[PDB]
Amino acid sequence: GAMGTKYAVPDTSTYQYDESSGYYYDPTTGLYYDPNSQYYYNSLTQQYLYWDGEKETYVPAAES
Repeated sequence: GAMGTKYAVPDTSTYQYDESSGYYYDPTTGLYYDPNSQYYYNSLTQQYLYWDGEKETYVPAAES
């Protein structure tokens, strides 16, 4: 690792709040950030995800 930063920690300060939708648009990955729940919304699979700093990936927030 170290010399291969593929997926860093996303900062929702680089996001675009879509007022019409009510979500923060994530151009980084292509997801929707819910400001209230603080989770990521996959608009294709309609699922919720969160960023894990260790796995460097988005894991389903609905632990099931």
